[PDB]
Amino acid sequence: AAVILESIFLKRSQQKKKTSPLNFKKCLFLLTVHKLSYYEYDFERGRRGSKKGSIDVEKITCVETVVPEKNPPPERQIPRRGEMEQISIIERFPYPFQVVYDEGPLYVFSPTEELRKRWIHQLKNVIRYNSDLVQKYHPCFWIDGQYLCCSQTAKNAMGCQILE
Ligand SMILES: [Mg+2]
Ligand SMILES: [Zn+2]
Repeated sequence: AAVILESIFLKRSQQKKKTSPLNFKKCLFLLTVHKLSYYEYDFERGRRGSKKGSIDVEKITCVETVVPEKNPPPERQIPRRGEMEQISIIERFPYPFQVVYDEGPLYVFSPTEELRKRWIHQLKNVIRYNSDLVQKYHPCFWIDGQYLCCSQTAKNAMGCQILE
């Protein structure tokens, strides 16, 4: 329908094995009242490329922040306390959040706190009247076959922490 949000974020890809490396991908994210989708970004023409994936807003169960990595690469280092910068806002994505649905959590990294806050508020908005909304979540990432919060090995494992 109408695009509520358009952003370039770092997305962690669907992990292939517990001993296969983590691929991060810079993607164009669109949010409508109906769909949340990622596209390839045509940087040269300044537009969205092929549609990489779409999640029906109704199948979303949860949206929150994630506890950030302990030793992130410079690409995801959270800067010290205290305007925009054209380069750093498409090169540094330090601020993670998770979109939980039927097939586990999708991890997205925002270049700013403000852009992450904006995305979480708007998604919480469009999912409010969902049937399957959950009251528990994993505050930490699912890394190398387990949640780092509760060592649970199922991806769609019940959240180890209750939402406040
Ligand atoms: Mg445009
Ligand atoms: Zn957990």
